Amino acid sequence: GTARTVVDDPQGLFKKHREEELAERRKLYRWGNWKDGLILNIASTGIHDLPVDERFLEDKRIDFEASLAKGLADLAVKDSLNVLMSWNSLDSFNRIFWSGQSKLAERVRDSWKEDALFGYQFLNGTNPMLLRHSVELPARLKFPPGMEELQAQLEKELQGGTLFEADFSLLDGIKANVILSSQQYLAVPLVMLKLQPDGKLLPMVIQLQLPREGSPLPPLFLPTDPPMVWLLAKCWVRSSDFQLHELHSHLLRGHLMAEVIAVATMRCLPSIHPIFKLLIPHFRYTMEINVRARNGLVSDLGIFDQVVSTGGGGHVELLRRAAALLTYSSFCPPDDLADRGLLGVESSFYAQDALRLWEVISRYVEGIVSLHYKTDESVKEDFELQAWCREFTEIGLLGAQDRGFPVSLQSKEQLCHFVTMCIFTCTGQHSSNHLGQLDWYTWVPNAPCTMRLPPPTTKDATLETVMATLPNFHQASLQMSITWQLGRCQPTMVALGQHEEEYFSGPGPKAVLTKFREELAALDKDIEVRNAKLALPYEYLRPSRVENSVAI
Ligand SMILES: CCCCCCCCCCC#CCOCc1ccc(CCC(=O)O)cc1
Ligand SMILES: [Fe+2]
Ligand SMILES: [K+]
Repeated sequence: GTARTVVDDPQGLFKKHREEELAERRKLYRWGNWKDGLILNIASTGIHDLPVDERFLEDKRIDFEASLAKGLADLAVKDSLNVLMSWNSLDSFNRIFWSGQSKLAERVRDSWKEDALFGYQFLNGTNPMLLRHSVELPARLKFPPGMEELQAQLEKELQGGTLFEADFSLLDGIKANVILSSQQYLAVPLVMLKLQPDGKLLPMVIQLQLPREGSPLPPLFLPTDPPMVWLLAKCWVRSSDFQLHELHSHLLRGHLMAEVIAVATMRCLPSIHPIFKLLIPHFRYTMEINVRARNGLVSDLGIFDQVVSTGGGGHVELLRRAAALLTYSSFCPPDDLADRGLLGVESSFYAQDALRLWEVISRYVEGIVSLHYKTDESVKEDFELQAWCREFTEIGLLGAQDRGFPVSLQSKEQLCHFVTMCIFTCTGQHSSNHLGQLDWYTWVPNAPCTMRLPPPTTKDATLETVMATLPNFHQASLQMSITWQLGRCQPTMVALGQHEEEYFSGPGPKAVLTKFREELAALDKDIEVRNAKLALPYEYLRPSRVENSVAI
């Protein structure tokens, strides 16, 4: 039917039906709280408890299960051969790098030791969310004696506007896992990088640990250190990026935020509501995938506990600390990118595509909003909308109005912005953090799920040190299995905009959708043409690859 807000219905012709639907919604979709301090989730002990309309269809259920089975059968074969052999060379990781890898993963296996490939991933790799433009040297970067030349190169880049940083201080104080009684280890690194005129982003220095007042300074690793020393330092930043990417950029910001959006929407916006109709398709499978994740991925004795250095509880502590710090602006590429100083960096394909995708969605949302809300007053008086943002910000996000989340929507502009934030969260925000796994994480030394020795406090690493720190064959194989499972071409995916159900009636909304689809296709083509000229195509925000919801 035609959508109708409560403002559209002063005689209450649809009041009883919408009120009855919301009362049933609020019984079926209740808030749960998997861990103290985390943003809230759907209340459901496991997948069998979920409302029926949230369950995987058969095709998705078969796909998700069978793909685990295949990943686990491959892990069994890998492990059965590797126990019979030595594991004493970086070439040992070849033995687990089976056929069927993506073209980009084959490039990573070839080039992972290149400093330019290490730096490239901060712009356009699996985790584009951490890098920030530097306007001063961080207070933690303290120089041991003899490093005057480093200090001058850092000053030249800073004066030229070309100094960037990746600071992993969220890992400070996080407890590391113990796996089959062997201690795992975490670092708390900082990497300073230079942006070159040709677009390359090069690491200048790495510090692995925070200085401690009563202690000698951490060493500063440099690209001129002995090859294994600098390699080990880089591996440690890569292992640290795996932890903050998967937990903060991917789980919290993609998956868990999309679930908060979904639950608050189910609880407050009835099916006759235009903004329900606009949002719905973008929630597909989010609650079941997350329930599955809480019961097998990040659960006690789950994947993280089995193979990941933050596993065993530290991962939950990091989630609660990151949850307390989320800001609204960080979910909106125009604000996030300005704030991090990535706007205008021609080498950031993530920035260029994120901003364009945000605009195309913004136009679609504005289209639908203007069909149903003629004035700012018609937004202000929509009490379902007002209940909606409050439930989202106050209950779902544990009181986040001081971090920029809305508790009222008082204009069409505001409504459009917030809806746009919601749709981008469920789509591009996830795709850009999820799709890299297949290309960058299947070559395990490029993103070690764990580390088995403490980070070095000297410059004497050998290959033996590197092999003994890097994941063992089992940990590395399970990493490959799950990253393939999640990362691989999704046979049941719905691409952005391509949902088949018609929530809206009428030519009005149909025309806005047709235009969204046309603009998305034109953007996809423009990225495809840019990518044909690049050494490494940036694929993760192309509309043809961006999924319509968080489903995996
Ligand atoms: C060694 C770990 C490699 C993979 C790390 C991936 C972390 C992903 C973080 C964000 C997310 C999510 C949704 O989670 C998907 C999910 C759910 C259940 C399971 C366990 C059973 C199975 O693999 O089928 C794995 C993955
Ligand atoms: Fe995901
Ligand atoms: K209206």
